[PDB]
Amino acid sequence: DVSGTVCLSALPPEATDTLNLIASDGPFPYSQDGVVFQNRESTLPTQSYGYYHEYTVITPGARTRGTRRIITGEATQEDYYTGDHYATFSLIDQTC
Repeated sequence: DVSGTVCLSALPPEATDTLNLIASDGPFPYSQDGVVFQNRESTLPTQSYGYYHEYTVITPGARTRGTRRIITGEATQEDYYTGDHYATFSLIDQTC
């Protein structure tokens, strides 16, 4: 299940950075960035393998990738933000 929508401006500034890197198709800071997201738990809508990809949303001070990510969907303007390590997701609205 998706936890509604959220304006880009209401997410950490790093979320905006990640989306800009995605728009330029990288380069990305972490190797895991750009790999396929399997949606193994079916938290997001059911789609074929490869429809989703995951990208890191840097957490200030973290030595690791942290718990924040943006999952892209192949559809136009389809992006999901998770701040709790894939537990919940919110559709990102880049228009606000």
